[PDB]
Amino acid sequence: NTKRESGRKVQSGNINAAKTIADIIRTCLGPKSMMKMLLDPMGGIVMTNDGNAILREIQVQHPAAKSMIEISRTQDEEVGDGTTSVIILAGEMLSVAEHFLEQQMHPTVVISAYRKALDDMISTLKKISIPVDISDSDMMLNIINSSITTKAISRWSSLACNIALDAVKMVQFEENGRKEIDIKKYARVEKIPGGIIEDSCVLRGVMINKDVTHPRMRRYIKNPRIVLLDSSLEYKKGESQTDIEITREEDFTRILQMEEEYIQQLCEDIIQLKPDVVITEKGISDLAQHYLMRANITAIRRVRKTDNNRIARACGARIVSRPEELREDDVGTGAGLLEIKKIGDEYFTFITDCKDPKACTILLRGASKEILSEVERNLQDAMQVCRNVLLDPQLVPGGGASEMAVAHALTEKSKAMTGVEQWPYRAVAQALEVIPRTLIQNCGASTIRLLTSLRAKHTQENCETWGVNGETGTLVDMKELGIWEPLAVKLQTYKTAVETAVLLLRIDDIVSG
Amino acid sequence: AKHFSGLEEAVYRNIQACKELAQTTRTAYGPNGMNKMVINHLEKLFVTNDAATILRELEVQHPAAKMIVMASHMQEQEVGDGTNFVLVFAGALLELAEELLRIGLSVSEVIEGYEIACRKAHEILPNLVCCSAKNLRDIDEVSSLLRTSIMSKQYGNEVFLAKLIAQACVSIFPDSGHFNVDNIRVCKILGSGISSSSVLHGMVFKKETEGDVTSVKDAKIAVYSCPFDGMITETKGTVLIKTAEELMNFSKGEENLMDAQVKAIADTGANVVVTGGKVADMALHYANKYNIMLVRLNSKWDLRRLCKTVGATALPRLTPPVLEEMGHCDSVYLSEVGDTQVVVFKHEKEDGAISTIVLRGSTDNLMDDIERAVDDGVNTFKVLTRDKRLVPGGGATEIELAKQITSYGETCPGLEQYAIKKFAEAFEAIPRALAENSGVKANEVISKLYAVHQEGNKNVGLDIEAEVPAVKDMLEAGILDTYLGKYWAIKLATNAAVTVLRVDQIIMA
Amino acid sequence: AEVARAQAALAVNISAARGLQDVLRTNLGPKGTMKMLVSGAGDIKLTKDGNVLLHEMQIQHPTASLIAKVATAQDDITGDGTTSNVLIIGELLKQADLYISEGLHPRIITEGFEAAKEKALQFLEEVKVSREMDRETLIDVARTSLRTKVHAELADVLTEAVVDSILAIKKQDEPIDLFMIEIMEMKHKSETDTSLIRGLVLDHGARHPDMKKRVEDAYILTCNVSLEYEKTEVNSGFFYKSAEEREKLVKAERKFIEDRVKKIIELKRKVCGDSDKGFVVINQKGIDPFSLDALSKEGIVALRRAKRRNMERLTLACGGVALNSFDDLSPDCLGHAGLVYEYTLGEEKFTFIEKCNNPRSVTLLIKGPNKHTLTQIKDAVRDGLRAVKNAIDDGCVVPGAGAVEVAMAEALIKHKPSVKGRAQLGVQAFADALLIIPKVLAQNSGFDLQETLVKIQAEHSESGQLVGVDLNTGEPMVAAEVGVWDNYCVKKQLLHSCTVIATNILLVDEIMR
Repeated sequence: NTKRESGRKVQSGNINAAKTIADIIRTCLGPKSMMKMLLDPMGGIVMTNDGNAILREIQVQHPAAKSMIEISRTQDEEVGDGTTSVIILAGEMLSVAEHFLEQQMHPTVVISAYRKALDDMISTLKKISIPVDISDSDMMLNIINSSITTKAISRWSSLACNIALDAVKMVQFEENGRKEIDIKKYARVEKIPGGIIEDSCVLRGVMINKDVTHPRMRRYIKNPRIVLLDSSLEYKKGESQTDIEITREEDFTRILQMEEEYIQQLCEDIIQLKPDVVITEKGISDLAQHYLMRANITAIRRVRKTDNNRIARACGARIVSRPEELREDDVGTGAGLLEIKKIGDEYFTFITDCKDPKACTILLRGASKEILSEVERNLQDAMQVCRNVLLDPQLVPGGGASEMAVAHALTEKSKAMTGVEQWPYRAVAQALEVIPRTLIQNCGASTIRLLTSLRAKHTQENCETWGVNGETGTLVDMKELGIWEPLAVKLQTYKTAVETAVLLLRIDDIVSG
Repeated sequence: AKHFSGLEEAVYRNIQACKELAQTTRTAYGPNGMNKMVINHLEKLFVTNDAATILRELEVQHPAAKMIVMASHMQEQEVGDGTNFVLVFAGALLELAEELLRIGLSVSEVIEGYEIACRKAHEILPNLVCCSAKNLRDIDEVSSLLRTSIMSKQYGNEVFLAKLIAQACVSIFPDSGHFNVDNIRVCKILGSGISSSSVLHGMVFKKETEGDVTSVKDAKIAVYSCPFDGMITETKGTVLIKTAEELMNFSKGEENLMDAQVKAIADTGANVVVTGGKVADMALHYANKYNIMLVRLNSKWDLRRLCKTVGATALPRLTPPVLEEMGHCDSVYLSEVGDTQVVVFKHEKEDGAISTIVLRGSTDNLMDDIERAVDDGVNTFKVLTRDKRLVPGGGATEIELAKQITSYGETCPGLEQYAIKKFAEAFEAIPRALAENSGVKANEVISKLYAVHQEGNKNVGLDIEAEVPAVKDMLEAGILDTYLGKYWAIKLATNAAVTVLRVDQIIMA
Repeated sequence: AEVARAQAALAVNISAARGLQDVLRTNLGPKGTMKMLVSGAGDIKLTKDGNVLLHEMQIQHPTASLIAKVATAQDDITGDGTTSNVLIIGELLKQADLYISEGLHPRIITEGFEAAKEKALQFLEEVKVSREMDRETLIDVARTSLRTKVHAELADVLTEAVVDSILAIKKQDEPIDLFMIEIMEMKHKSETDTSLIRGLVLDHGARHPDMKKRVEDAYILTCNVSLEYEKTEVNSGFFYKSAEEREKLVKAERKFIEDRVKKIIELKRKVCGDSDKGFVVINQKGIDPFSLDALSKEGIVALRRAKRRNMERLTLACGGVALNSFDDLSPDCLGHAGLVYEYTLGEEKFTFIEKCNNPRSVTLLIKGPNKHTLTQIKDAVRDGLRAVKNAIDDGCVVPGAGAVEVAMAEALIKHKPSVKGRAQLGVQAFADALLIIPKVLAQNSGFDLQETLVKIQAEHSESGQLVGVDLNTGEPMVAAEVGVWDNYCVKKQLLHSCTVIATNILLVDEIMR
């Protein structure tokens, strides 16, 4: 309707949410790890190192709290992790500068500061980003188990990283998009219930769990050939329209029978032609696929073009109307293996597909069905490191001095870059030093003076590579600490965070409706 | 039940149980009680000096009382008196320990003092057992034997009931030596006097009894809840109200319908056809014309009564009774039972196991009072079948144990010392439950009973000689308890109170 | 919505933790009492079992969540330590809270707990000795096991029947009993009693004079889909709908009866001779009076109402096979019970299938006239067996009754952790949390807890004499002496759930609402 709002009132409510968002997770983030509990209206506890959980589960505070879960999922998609980082970084960067600078009163000179610190981030990152080799799955393994240990898991760090190493390489887009930026669709993650890591097979390709649902279907055939419709399924999907009588019990049934009988004869047209796979993208019927499974023809049914398309190239299956009808072939082998591997009686067909676009659905195994999810998450952010290190072998040592690594270089440029912008630049110079100091405040001692000594150690000795240990609070080498921080993650979390701050800096009025 | 807390149940709910439990004995227990009006969800005045009844007549608002209420009931089960005991005695147990708390004595500690003493009691108990008397064919020995139990639970006539109540249980099984939990099903009939109450046996239907006696000697019945109102599954009883002509016509068919009915029962044979259901006119007069005995409007009770004695099953369907469904009695006959004419069956040589004492009076409370009393007599009969042991009436018996129990407590010490001597106090409340029911003080009595000093004939009963507290010889008085009943009495009361002593307060989700 | 922050977020947690925990100290050891929890059923539950009252009815708390979590497994793992698992953390917390009350990190105070539990688990591993599967050796444990679970006289009265149950094991591998638990319940004239029977017993039988009392050669026909049908393994339909239909339905039943009893009697005729050998059909529904009589004159022992679970242990005891029909059958499927007996105690007819080919089972007939009795005296059985089985299931056992308690506390030497006071403080609340076991026992009696406890240390501060609170008198004893001994599963496992949940407290630094 007719409405207007003002400035700091709308600006502080940002921080009011943004701060609380930033709060408990910074004790949860890093080696120091805490539970963010929610009391349900239902009365239940929900205990997380993740904010989005407790956030989503509860009343949404409109300006800030609605903004960050988005940029969280923005960030959660980017490298796979760092929602916690973005949401705390922004609110952090949104706090001390603003009112200070907004009592000095200006949006814009603050805005340019977001970039410069984000730029002062970039350079000294990629300056102090330590190249770690992808030629070594080791120099991936050292950094890949490093980012699977982020909070609570040193356990699945061993297995899930193993699965992630060459998978990321094996992960491909279908453009030959490389594969360093690779997504978790082309990395695809499906945890397979039951089994164990001893049962774990390394699937660097995709599992098609549609492939073998029953032993009747083709199994342990090196590479399939997927015949898509068009001839081997001739075209009648219909029915002969027999009469109906509400009196008889049988007349309701016989009409539905005549609908499936034609695909039954389409799947019969398949038997003689003898594919090993028939992909039916329109699909088949219930009694029809029995006919399919007669000839040892596995049916991939009601499946999209692209699942087949990727799998076809992945599984090395041609694309044809009919084995006696020739446009020739798509691919005979994209897959150096076809594995049909079952836990329970449902066959999960795991087909390792070399550098294929595929899904790269990578077989992961927990000690049970449930902890597979964390393994997957341990496998996800393990791919994060790989895709990071495949992207940039440069990444930064960590344990938190990376967050200082910008912070004091800012202090120098506040005195160097200057202008009146130094004041935003100096006011944003402060934001990056609370987070490690919080890890060290979780340690206590003097988390303050240590950080000043770190701030010394920053310019004195090392900005990040020789850092502070988060669970300790001593001067440490973040390389020798062995905690490695992906370079791109820094490029992501900070960037993503400054923007919602610029965002919630930009909007001083929110009308409802 | 209780979200409540704060050390409540122990210091608090336990005595309130005793509150609820007291005066339901202490003025209700003795040679007599003193009436307690009760109005159930069935709204009528119920005078109960019987522990079991008034308890169940009240509805437990405690977890506390909820436990020991059964300890008094199980006594009526196990004994037939000493139920008011559990009210007072177990009520007199824990309120002692209420001090021990403020004395600073724990629960698990002082229980032991109460725990070991029931044994010491059960060990003292055989001592003061005074002679014994058993003849299951004695009405006289059992009359005075049923006295003590009816006394506590009856303000009505003690002796003439003892003559009636020790009649039936002795009379229904003349042999006895085998006695049924229910060996007497009294036929409660209002009218005349409580003295007109008499002793008959077998089964009685006070219910409407019709047709005619064609055999007073032979009693054969198919017990039925089936209506002869036109309920039969042989043919289809179908009443047609759609037109008045239809109503008149089925009544004509009803004659031959009832000809398919009370015929079919006496086809298997029958005299009374026991009808828990209804009988319409053309059916009634037919069975009157068929000259079968129809006892009509039989309720489930007389069924449940009669269903057990003959071994036949009340059928809501009308069929010719199978061997299982046709009952026989010794004799079925119309006699005024307490001088009111109703049919009275006979089961004695039938194997008996049901006596019908007509319970009478000009009000139900007369018929209900003895109803409270007679079962105690029915009860102590089996208590007699179990032990012949006579231990004298209440209030003489307790002082002898207590004095020892006190000196036992003297030999007890360790912090349960007086916790035993507390148990020694739970004794004197029983003669006090007589003295309070009488209106004088047991301290005097206790003074006297330890003045006279001997223990087990010395007690005051409910008396007008109780103006001044005046001791009588319980064994001699014709007030005759037994070892078991006391041994039962002490047990549950010692059982239920020490475990509700072990309770904590209730946490609730 | 509402966020609880910092020490406010801490308070109600530790507040609802320790206080409700403090509610429960009437118990835990024979000097403990029963505790009354009336559930929504109006049921009177007077219990010394900690595992019990948690889930039944507990004042609403978010803290009521994790407590129900841990002590569940405590009854699951051991069966005891559950009444124990309550009183550890509050002590630990009340002591630990100080350091936080003194402004020290739940983080660092966590880390002394974890560090200290080792040397006690070590101490547990150290202070234990192998306490052999000998029943008498288990008695002393079963004596004491039920004590920490329930009242002595109840802990005692079961100890007879208890170890006998675990004595009949086949070298079964379980820490607990499954089949050794056959719960028969009778309304009794003795509140606490239990009739211990070897092997399975059937809930109800069918007695007939011609029906053989004790059948030494018993070919067991398990039976189902009863006489109301005619040679059918499927239960057919009935018409009781109309008063006329009820009449015409039940007459044919005789013939349906006649078939099966016939099929029964001639099944005896095959295998048993005519009456020459004893025989048992077990009709797990009612037995119709004809066949009740007609099988009885046959020589068959026809059993009314065995449960489907009675059915389960049935054919294993006799080593035979179950049948859902009454009908002529391969003799192998008839199970041979070296004893089939039927015992009628009061109303209930207890079939004794004895000389069980698998004595995997024994039978406990639970007694009481009263529910709460019948309720509770069953309860002690169920936990204690599980507990006591650990004494046989583990040849190793470890002293109860406080003997070991003051030892690790003395041996802990809290200054020996010198690193910060991360460990050195968290070990302090630890030796405190250790001694709550003697505390409540020394507590519940006269004196104090300490007043006796301080003896126990100073007593065992004379080292090598393992002294603890005499279970009932709240005063010193050496628990190794009498054999009063808590399971190797009791004491070893207990610290685990204790350390983790109090840590879970410390890892929750925030609870949103």
